[PDB]
Amino acid sequence: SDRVAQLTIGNSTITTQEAANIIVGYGEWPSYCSDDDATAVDKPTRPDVSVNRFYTLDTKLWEKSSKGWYWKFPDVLTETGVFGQNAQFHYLYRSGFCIHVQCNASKFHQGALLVAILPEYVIGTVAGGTGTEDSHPPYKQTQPGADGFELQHPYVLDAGIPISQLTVCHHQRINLRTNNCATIIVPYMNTLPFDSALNHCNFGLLVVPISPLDFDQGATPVIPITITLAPMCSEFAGLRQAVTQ
Amino acid sequence: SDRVAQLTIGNSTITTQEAANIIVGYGEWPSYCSDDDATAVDKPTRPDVSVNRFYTLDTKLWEKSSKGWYWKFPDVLTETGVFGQNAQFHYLYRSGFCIHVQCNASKFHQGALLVAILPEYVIGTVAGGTGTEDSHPPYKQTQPGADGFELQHPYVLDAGIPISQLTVCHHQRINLRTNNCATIIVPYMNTLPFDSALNHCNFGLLVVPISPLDFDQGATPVIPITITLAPMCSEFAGLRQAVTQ
Amino acid sequence: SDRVAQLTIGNSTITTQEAANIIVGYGEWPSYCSDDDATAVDKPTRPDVSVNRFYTLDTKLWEKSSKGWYWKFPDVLTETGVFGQNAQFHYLYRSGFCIHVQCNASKFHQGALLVAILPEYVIGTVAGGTGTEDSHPPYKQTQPGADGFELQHPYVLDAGIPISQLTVCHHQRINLRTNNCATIIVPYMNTLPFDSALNHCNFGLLVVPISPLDFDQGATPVIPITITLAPMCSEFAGLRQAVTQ
Amino acid sequence: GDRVADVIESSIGDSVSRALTQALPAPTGQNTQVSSHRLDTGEVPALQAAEIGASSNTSDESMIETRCVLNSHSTAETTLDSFFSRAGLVGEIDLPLEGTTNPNGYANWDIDITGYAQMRRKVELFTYMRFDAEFTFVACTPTGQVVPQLLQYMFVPPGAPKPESRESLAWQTATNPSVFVKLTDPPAQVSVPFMSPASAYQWFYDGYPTFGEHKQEKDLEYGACPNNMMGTFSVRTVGSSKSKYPLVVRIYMRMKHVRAWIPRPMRNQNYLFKANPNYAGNSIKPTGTSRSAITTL
Amino acid sequence: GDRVADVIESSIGDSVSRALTQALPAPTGQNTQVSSHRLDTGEVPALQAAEIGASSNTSDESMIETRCVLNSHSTAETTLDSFFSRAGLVGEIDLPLEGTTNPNGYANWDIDITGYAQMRRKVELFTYMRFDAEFTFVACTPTGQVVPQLLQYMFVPPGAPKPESRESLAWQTATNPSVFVKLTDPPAQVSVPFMSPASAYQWFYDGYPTFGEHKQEKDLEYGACPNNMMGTFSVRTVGSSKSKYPLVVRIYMRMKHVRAWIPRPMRNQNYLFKANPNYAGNSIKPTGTSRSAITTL
Amino acid sequence: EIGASSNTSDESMIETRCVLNSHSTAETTLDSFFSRAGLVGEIDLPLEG
Amino acid sequence: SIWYQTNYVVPIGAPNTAYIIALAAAQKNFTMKLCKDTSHILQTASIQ
Amino acid sequence: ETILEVNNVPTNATSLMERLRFPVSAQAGKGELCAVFRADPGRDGPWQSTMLGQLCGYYTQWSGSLEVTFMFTGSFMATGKMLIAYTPPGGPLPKDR
Ligand SMILES: CCCCCCCCCCCCC/C=C/[C@H](O)[C@H](N)CO
Ligand SMILES: CCCCCCCCCCCCC/C=C/[C@H](O)[C@H](N)CO
Repeated sequence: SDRVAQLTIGNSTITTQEAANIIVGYGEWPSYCSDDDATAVDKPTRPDVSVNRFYTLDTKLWEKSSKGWYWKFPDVLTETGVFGQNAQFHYLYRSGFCIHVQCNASKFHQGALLVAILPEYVIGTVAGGTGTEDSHPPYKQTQPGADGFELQHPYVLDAGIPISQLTVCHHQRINLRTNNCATIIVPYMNTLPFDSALNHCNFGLLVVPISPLDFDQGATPVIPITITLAPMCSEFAGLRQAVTQ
Repeated sequence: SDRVAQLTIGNSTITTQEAANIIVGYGEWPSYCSDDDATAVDKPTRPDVSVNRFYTLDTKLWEKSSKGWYWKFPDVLTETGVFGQNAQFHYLYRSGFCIHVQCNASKFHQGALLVAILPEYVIGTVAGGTGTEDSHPPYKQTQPGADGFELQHPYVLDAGIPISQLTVCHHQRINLRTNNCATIIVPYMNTLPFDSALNHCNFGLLVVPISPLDFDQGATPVIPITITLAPMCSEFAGLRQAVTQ
Repeated sequence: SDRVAQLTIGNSTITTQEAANIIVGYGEWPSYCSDDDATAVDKPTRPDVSVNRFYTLDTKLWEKSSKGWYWKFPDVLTETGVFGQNAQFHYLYRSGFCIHVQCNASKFHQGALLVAILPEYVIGTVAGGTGTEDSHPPYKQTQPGADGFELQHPYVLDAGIPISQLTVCHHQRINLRTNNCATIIVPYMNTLPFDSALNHCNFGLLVVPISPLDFDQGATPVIPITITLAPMCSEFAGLRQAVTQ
Repeated sequence: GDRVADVIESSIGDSVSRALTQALPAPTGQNTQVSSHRLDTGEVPALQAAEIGASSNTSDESMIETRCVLNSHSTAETTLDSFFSRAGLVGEIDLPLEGTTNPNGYANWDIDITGYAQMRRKVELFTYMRFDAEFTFVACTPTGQVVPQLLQYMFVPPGAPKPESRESLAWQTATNPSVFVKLTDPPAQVSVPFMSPASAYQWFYDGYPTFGEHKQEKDLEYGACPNNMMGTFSVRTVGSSKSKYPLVVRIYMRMKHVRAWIPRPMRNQNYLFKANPNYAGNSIKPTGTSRSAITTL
Repeated sequence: GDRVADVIESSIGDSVSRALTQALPAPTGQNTQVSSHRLDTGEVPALQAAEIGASSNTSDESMIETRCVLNSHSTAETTLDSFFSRAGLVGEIDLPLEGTTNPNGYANWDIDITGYAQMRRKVELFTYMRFDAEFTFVACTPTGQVVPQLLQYMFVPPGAPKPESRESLAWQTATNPSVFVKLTDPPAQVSVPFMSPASAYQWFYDGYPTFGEHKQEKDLEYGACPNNMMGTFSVRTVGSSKSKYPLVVRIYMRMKHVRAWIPRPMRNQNYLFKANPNYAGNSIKPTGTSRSAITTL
Repeated sequence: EIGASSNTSDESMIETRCVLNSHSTAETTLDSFFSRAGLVGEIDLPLEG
Repeated sequence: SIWYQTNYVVPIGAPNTAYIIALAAAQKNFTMKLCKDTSHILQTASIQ
Repeated sequence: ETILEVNNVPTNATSLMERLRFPVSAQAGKGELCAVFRADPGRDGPWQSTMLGQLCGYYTQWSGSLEVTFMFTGSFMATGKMLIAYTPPGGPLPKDR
């Protein structure tokens, strides 16, 4: 009644038998842009099923020596399917998301992952270590795509802010003795009603082990983490040639 | 009241001051697929403004020694814009069209073009000339794209059928002393409610000079013919990877 | 219905077969001075037909190397007919105007003229070129009469103000492939209800080619521009001897 | 539910076909009405603009002084039933004893009615035609002699096994339809339905059936519609041994309950192949007869 | 109009935001109710599932035997007005005579309130904040001495010309707002509106403002939002000649009519730069104090 | 050539949506544009010169 | 951008070249905000 | 409507009136480019000549749709068709039609 879930959107369907629940972000479900909030006058295209569907990015391995990974939205879908063509062919973009993270393990495995949504996850750097260099992150760290990027210092989230207060955003846990899926539903969060998908990323998705993975020699040592995500209430406006960046 | 026309669909707009009228093909305007005529059960995507808009292919030159040109639909838009991505990403396709052909000349120029829509314009070949070889046309003649293909024997339309009876299909004339645009609106014509856009072409578009172009030495000798066309009531169904052919 | 016009005022009549429309200036038709706006107590003379009638000044030639011409109102009619005697014999003056500019050319001629009404068209000078001399224009440049004066620097209108923003006043175009007449109706524009006609000029009339005249060798190379103008709702007050300046 | 105004005021999903024309009854030819002389301006019905792509709406009442003619000429013989419900040769199967054609006593015929020019040019006036049919098999010797022989006419749909011989196992017709006849009988005559997975057959198919690269090898596939491959006609001499009579089976098809769409230009060049609109490019013949000059007859 | 059923039964264009929660009034802290002992099965309010990502809904009435407490403790001092409507240092401008800082008598200050850690860490608790403000300028000598000098505080919005000198033409303030004050007067205090082209300022911007390739040259642009570049503050000594007093202008901003969205983790590391969430990676300090062992204090 | 400006809107050139504008024209008035003090004069009163 | 669609066709005797005058304005939904001083015109000092 | 100085190439006084009209001539029929300019009024370019581009200097933020009107100043006998494309942001300068 609460540990089982089927998520159907589009031509896609996820099953889970070992769920917790669904987190609906900031108590707002995704919606479409009202005529009061809108400023642009062009008619937006609303492709219902060709972009609002579950996309599967890649698979990270939870090892003992893991530190964490982050993915930036909507950068993860700007080279993938029909979404990443409407987003390149258009200038404006608006959508929510349903993120769904998968990690399966046995009943003889232990560990926990914090799966959180951090809006406007701006990436800082070590500043040379001494704090004198005003270094900056390259493009393959702020918009790393579907491959994601490995956190160097996950205590401060590579932004000088503590991981411990990160439950103030959306989150779930994947505790392997309780659940193997983490489902968060995110609305469109920005000061503007639409924005560019290639220049601006609305939020980040952190997957950090707070408790480390452990097992005894003989069990399956490959414990994959798979990110699977669906746009929701997508909208595109301002059509011109396809530019990638 | 009848020589002036503005065609607005999408983010696109054509003006003409020297028109004839609009031909609505077989007295049917384009429509969407009804639930009685439908057989496939997936929900189709209906992107209103991102694919139903005027696309401009290329420009053919009307010389003295011209014979004619043909273009195959929807092959002309399978590498162009958002239409040619939804059509590659999907398996099924349904649309009407508004074709609009442009040829400008002076009042001291004379000539006529037959601008016609031939459904299922199957391309035959000279059969070796003697009729013994069972030759076949290559792929760059049956699906030539936006570049179109130059008719070898336009009397028989390279299919053994006379040009003279081609007014039984849709047509307009571009008589340079009367008009410079030719506007035809075509519905979806097939035995099936949907079909593939890459394998099957619904109709062809013939542009043939019946009366040859003539001018005296000093006038503008470059008389271009430009094809400009808009999908109408487009529909796509059956989503998978993008395949081009 | 809109390209044909007959302007009848007085004993005078203009025909045009190739007009655009009539511009009524600042949405005010000419009127007579109300008793609330009036301050002078003498009874004004209102000669209906002897001064409100079309007067034809002179004829400027549109050459290739033209720059523009201006005429100052009411200075153009202070030596002409019954208007230019009532205006000399009286001290005060109030009138609107209907200006009408004529330029005829063939259908094988091309060019455009901006025909505009600039209120209080104060004439500046080049200031020695270096800007150190505080030079001033002579009387035969600020009040040049019916002969008009040829602009030296029509980009700045010989006043340091750009020609490009001159459509913010009244204007028409004479595009030779569309029209050959330009009709503007101007009310009395001043801070005062009456004023002197010899000392103060209410507005100027600019005729500037934006697009230059061109024709091929054999066509009529003399393309004249003729100014033809009618007072409207004229009024004169304060009678004494006739003084010219 | 729909909230934004561009979605409420949308014509998306309008499935109803908006037609400009309407079919009215015309059981007879149109009658001529009385006309008199016209000597005014503005109303000029003889002048047209053919660049519109329409046909002239000018009648003879407006070009000459006409009388009243009450027409009773019927348009009933121009219908598609009356034009196509006429049996014609669509197939011919030879069953000889010695030679190469079919020397074993069985013959399979891939059903296509595009091997005889007189019925093909009638159907290729349209691109889509939907109909039920009535096939008739006139069997005889080369000389036309009727002989005492039993045959079996098996319909082999697509997917079903074709017989590799006369002694074959496919001939048991447990599920495929069959007709047994003696040559001494009237010709076998069976009615067939519309059996396409589509809504109509199609004589012209501008496309390929398969995906993939299209090189010179698989160029035969251009034009081939599997919706028209209705299967195979098979015939044998019912017997375990060799027959003694040569045979010919001629097939005659009559359409009924006809519907057609999208008329085309009619074939003016001689056909050359089956399901191929090829022509002889060196010997292109004009559509009709010629003259010595344009001012003569 | 809509005809097909998938379009009539569609949730496309539902602009109304569906909210799960509702804001209720809480002028006081919640009162405690009387509780007794519980000795049943099934009802177990102490056990939670923190993997859900929610917080515990367990109260003290269910964990201990409690009394009635009628609370009258107000939640009025935790509002965003009461937390942010408190003037703090956001800027400091030095106007010396000799040196390098500003030796000519004018100083331009690009408005950013991220140069002082005590007001920055208060705003970076949120990612979006919309407010009107009240700026206050406390001018004085280095020693704190109030001196008889006239100044001009010009607001230079973006696009307007910045003054290149004290004798400049931008100082005529015909359209830009300005404030003239003597140092002997109370500090100038002006109210400012919400002046963003967006619906709220944003202290964190995960993105670039410009399109194109993003190499190591234009990596400064990471994080820069032009919606927060509200322009320039300019100050001069009103005079054609050189002043005789050194000067300092200190700027204090007080927010009013505050709205905020999307709380974040609070900064635990020392800031280093302006509008840059960089940190010293070698000297990463823990968020709080440490121990010798976990069983001691 | 009429001398008027175009009466063409974006509803007639593209497929547009509904936009309920609440952008005020109050800051373009002549009060708001001119009720802003600016330098119109400067008088010098020296001792020598 | 402005592109030639077909061509500029002209008869013999007429000139082979013309010119286009562009005229720019704003629409009824246009507003401006946050009055300031102008930047794209400046004055060399010493007026009069 | 005020004149937009698209052909803002000449600078000498002899040829400053040439900035108010830009040419269109006979081409080879390859979909060639005539002119390209930015749709930015406050940006230093063609719109500086307009009353919009000068009253926008006195304001910091603008909103709303614009309007560009092109007039053909050729012969009555001259014909032609042109494509006037507005490319929204992100889109670089199109290399072809
Ligand atoms: C004893 C039973 C025999 C019955 C055999 C009847 C066969 C039914 C087929 C009738 C339909 C023929 C339609 C043919 C279409 C064209 O040949 C194709 N488009 C090939 O070009
Ligand atoms: C004499 C008039 C002086 C008035 C000057 C008032 C300036 C108004 C600006 C107030 C708004 C400040 C918002 C600043 C935001 C952050 O600094 C940016 N995100 C930069 O990081």
